[PDB]
Amino acid sequence: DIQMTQTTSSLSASLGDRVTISCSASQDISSYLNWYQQKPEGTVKLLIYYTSSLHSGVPSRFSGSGSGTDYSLTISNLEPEDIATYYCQQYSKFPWTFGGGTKLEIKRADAAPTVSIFPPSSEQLTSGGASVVCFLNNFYPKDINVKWKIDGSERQNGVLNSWTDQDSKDSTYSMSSTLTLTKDEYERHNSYTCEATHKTSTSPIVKSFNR
Amino acid sequence: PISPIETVPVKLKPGMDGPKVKQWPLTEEKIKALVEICTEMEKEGKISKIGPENPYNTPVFAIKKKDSTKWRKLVDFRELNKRTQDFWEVQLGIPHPAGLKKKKSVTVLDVGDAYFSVPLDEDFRKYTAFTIPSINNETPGIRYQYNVLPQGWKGSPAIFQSSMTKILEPFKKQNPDIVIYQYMDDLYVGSDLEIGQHRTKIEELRQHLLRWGLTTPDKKHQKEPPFLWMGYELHPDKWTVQPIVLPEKDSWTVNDIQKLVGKLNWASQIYPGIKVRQLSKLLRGTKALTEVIPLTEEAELELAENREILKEPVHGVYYDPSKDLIAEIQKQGQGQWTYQIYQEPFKNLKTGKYARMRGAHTNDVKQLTEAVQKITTESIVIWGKTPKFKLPIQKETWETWWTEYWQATWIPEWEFVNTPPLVKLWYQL
Amino acid sequence: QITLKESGPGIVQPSQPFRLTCTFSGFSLSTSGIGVTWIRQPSGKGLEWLATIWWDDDNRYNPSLKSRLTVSKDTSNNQAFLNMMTVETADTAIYYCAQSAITSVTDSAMDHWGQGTSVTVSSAKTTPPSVYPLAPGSAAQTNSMVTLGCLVKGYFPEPVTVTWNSGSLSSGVHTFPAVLQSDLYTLSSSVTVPSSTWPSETVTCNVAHPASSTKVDKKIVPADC
Amino acid sequence: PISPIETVPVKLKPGMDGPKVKQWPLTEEKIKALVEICTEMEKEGKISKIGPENPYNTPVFAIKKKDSTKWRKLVDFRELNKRTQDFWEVQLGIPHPAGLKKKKSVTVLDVGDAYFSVPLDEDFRKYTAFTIPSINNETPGIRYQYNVLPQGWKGSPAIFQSSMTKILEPFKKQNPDIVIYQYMDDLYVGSDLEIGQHRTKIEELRQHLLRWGLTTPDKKHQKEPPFLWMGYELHPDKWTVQPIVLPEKDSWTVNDICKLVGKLNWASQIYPGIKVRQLSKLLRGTKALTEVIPLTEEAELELAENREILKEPVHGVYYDPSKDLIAEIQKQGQGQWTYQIYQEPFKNLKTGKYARMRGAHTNDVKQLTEAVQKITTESIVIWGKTPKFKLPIQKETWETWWTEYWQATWIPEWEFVNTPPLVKLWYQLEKEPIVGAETFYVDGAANRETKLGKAGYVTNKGRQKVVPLTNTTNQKTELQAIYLALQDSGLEVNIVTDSQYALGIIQAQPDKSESELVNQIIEQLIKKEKVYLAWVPAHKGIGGNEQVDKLVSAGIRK
DNA sequence: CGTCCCTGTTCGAGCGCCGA
DNA sequence: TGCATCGGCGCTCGAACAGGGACG
Ligand SMILES: OC[C@H]1O[C@H](O)[C@H](O)[C@@H](O)[C@@H]1O
Ligand SMILES: [Mg+2]
Repeated sequence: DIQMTQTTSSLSASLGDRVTISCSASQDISSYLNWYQQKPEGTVKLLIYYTSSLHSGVPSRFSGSGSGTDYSLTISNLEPEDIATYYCQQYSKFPWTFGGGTKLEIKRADAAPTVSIFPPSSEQLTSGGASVVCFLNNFYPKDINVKWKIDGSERQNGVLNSWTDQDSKDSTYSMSSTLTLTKDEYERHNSYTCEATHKTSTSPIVKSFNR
Repeated sequence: PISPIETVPVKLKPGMDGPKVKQWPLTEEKIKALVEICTEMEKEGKISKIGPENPYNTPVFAIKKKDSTKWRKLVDFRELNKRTQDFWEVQLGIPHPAGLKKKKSVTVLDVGDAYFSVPLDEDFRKYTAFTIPSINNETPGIRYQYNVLPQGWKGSPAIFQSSMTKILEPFKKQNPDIVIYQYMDDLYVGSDLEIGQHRTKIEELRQHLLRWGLTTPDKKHQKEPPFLWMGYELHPDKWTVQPIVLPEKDSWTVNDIQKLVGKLNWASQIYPGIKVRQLSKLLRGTKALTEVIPLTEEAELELAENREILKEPVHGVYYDPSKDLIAEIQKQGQGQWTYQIYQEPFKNLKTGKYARMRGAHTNDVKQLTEAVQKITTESIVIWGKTPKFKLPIQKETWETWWTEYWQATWIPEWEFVNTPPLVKLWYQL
Repeated sequence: QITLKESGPGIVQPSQPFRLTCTFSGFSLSTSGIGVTWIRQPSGKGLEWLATIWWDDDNRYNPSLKSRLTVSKDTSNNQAFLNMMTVETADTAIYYCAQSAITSVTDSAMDHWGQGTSVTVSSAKTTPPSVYPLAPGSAAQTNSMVTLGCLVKGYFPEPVTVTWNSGSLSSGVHTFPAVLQSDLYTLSSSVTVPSSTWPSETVTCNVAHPASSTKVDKKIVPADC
Repeated sequence: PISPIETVPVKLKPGMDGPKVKQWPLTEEKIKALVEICTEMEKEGKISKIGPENPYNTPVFAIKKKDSTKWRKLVDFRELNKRTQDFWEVQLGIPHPAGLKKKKSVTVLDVGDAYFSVPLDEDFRKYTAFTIPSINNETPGIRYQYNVLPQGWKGSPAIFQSSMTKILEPFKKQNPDIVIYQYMDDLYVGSDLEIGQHRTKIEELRQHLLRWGLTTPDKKHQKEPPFLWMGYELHPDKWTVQPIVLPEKDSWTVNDICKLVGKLNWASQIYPGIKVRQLSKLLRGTKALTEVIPLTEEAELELAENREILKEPVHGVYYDPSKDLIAEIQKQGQGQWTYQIYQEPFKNLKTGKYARMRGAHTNDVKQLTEAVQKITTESIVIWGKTPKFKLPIQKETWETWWTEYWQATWIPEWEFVNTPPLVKLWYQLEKEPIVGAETFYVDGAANRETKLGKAGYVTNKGRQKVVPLTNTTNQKTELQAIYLALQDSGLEVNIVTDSQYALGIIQAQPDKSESELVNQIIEQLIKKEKVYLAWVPAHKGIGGNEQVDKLVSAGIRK
């Protein structure tokens, strides 16, 4: 029940860089904290045991630093593997507890989302339903925001979203968003607008259609 | 009644009587535990109530073992042991394993219980009497004495030895590589197995003993840190000597040369050819202390040489098993403590430095008692004998707290000394 | 040479129990200090300690869950188990087991991990996906890049395999992670091919659902009106 | 009746036989007197007529109480006592009101005819044979022997005590929530029962004792606070030491002093701070008992201060287990130390004082330690728990002391209490040879066959000095040399000896001593600003040592 | 090397106080 | 014409003891 906190959760950097992640305790855990690495795949490995001891086979560029309430993991100089999610576990007292994890990412020039909106397939409509898909592709950074609007009127009922993980090769993101209405509620309007607000254009990128 | 076995007769060293040592105060906590352990030892008939007619006494106290959390009665039988030294040492002395010092791991099992199953020579019983004190002296003392071999009496392991050898025949023949040594209420078990396999063979011994009557304490293994239980095993290899070392100053003022002379002088009694003439010459006239005397090339020749004599253990030091063992401790400060064990003066058999348990709490008393236990353990392992301690403390100060930190089944002999830091014959920088 | 492998039912009726098995080699649950730990990681969330079974059955349970948890072992077979009574949807997560070991007076870490087991709590019944194409409408294609899509809606359980043109297309593809909708899964994939390619050259989306032993194709014909 | 407890076996010391001591003659009046007394005793089972074959005798005479005019039988057991085996005394300390707990209901009882109710070992009886002479030269006297515990015999206390313990034993197993303070033949009983339920238990007890020969006369305090027990008066919430009046006599013989100091000490237990270090020094010096001694005013001051306190009425309270123990030490006139043990601020439990001085040369840090050690043990004894201390020494002073002393030391949990005369180390030897001060190479010597010798320094600046001494010894002199160097020196100096004896005394940071020479050396030390001593193995030739050596061995060496 | 000599430590004696 | 005995405490004094040295 010693709550563990890693404040910085999402962090972008670059190969070569030296990074440091924070792990603070709710109470002096006397250096009984360990560091775990979890690749994007999900396999989980042990980096450091006991505040700063290097688990065997772990690259000599990892360092544990810390004491009392505050502890820091320090990746010497980034390699492409290192870009992963990091965890700190405390073992001073059971129940054992982990930080919230800090996802280490890859810095890339900014990029606007390539918006595209799609009418409700013919087949979907034949069955009695209507989903309006809108892709927000390869944009940077992650922080993006969507907004549906029907005949100008903004709608939030039926909107399901899905964000991807930083793409491995081009370091960007993507986002699907689907407004699900009934076949008639769809056929009871004309305007469907997808609005993407991204830290690139002070103006929302919009795309729409009329049944 | 416990064993149809005939009791072996024991007689105090001629001309000496039994112990008439008074019972010291006890904290409620210990009394309560002492009362409980005694009431039940009484039921099972191991001890017996007795009154003033028995003119002997030995003191009692109990220690709550960090080992197993369970209290342990402790009767300070040092007087009695001294008064019956022909019996357990000369006559029925238990041989020592040279090889025990050589194992990589050695565990200690408290096998006192084995004793409660052997009758104690009927006549000899009056000598094991003890008294239980009462908070605020609400009632007189409650006295008792033993019928079975008492724990902590050097006679027991001596007597119970035939039974012990028997009990171990099995386990020892199916492990011709493990070493077992009995020293009073303990069993020193040492192996060269990987620790995990060692830790296992121990449980296996614990089993064999059980399948034979002998119960041995359940040691705790907490899951929260510090995993203190990791120390249970002793490792007679990280056991190294601490030779004396001559400093290395950039420039040597008068002061330094002086000090380097006293020490190099002291050491001359231990080591053979420590010569100091050449080096004292540098301090030939009434000079001021702070004067940076430049080291002679004639002198330097030997400073950096004597030190070569100071890198090898006192040569010609034999361990006579027929003699006693004395140990001195010097409070080097910074939780530091050094110690020498010898039989004759200046012919040390071992020198070392007990570092400092992180649980020292800036309590010298606590650390000294811990150092005394450590050195005692080393002594038993290495020569199978307890040293007499020349303790760097004030008798009346040590007597007020040592039990609070004691965690052993035995108690070594000790005296008090007040010798200032003459020369750091034994220290560094 | 130390390995661990979680096994379980992957999908569990709510209120019902499940039993996970960790099979390991390379060490023994008999060697003092060793123990096996069960960790959990809800979909998208972080690591959660569940319980640790020690070489001396001096087990430890996470307070929040000690009530429905039971750890156990079969030392002779190098297996450790985790029982979980009355599971709820919130129990849907990946469960790892890890060799945990106390080595010194200070060192105690989870040295090696398993890949996990996905336990999903859902009363849902296996349903094959309904596939709908996605072709732009009013904004007819221009001499640039066009982006076609595919919608795999209301299936169960996971996963579904989405590829474009039977594996031919793989550069401008994005298959987004699924989501829950009425206890069913819904996801989409997007492909971005140069306009000179579509519709002049058919672009079909292939959706495979192992669970229902189904495979379906959807040709992305341009929206007529 | 006589108790039915099994008797405790008594032997004579190894190799010794019983007392065969002659009976002096007695007045016809004294004789018939004893004859009454003994017939009553014989009739009561206490004694029995013995046979001719019994060769022993211990004197018996009678004397009367001037107030009653009634005679009493006094038997002189000195020789039996000398021949009676040793016992292991079981009365281990006297109980104290301070350790008592407050109890709902309380009763105190006293047993009647204590000793005379416990059977004496059947086999040891013949030794207690005594004779009450015939009115004349006529017939052999009347021979008797004891069948119970004789008054004034070596074993009666230990044996009655054990006996009483066995008797209470069962009653206590069946009533584990009724405290019974068993002191010889006095029983303090208390419980948290309702006056009724309680009395129904106190009855039950007296009955049990009766069943055992122990009579509980109507000399029992029932619902009667003040409870007169062990010399105190016990009230429901406070207890008092029965009034203590000291002989305020005209002149003063040594013996009078003892009767005063002892009485005062008895008072030190409740009367806050009592100094006695003062008038106590009077006894000092080989004085014969009746010899009068001039009551020094230094001593007069004490008595004055003291009496003043004894005038003021005080009290103490009972112990409440939950609220831990607090012991606060006060520094008094040099040597002395007072303390109060309490749990709730101005409500003392007990007050005492520590005044012994271990060692010739010592110092207030030590004495404070020695004080804290005593208080600890005394607490363990009354409450079985160690107390929390409030000491007049700053954590800082302590930090330095214990950290630098070569002897190991400690103090249980405490805190500084600002309230002088605070304790502090007065001076401090330097750690390094100070530059900007000479280096007096001291030394000294003497001749065992003459009692005299020289002793002085030889600084680096070609300087000398060599005061001659008579009635000294190497130790005295080498300690003397170091004295000079401390006067003939600035507020910064380096001294250098060949003697551990001297060096040792100094390092201890002494701040008081038995010998002036050292009090004067301490004086010189608290007066400098940078003293620093180094040691050198005398007789080796080291630097300015040969110098002072020959200079002092002048007419003793070569 | 075997004595002696000089301290400083400890502990019991001999008084007193207090208890039963 | 004992006022004992046993226990705890205080105070002092004076054996007995245990190093460091010093003479022979
Ligand atoms: O065996 C050496 C080390 O092995 C592993 O790295 C463990 O995590 C560590 O606790 C142990 O001390
Ligand atoms: Mg000299």
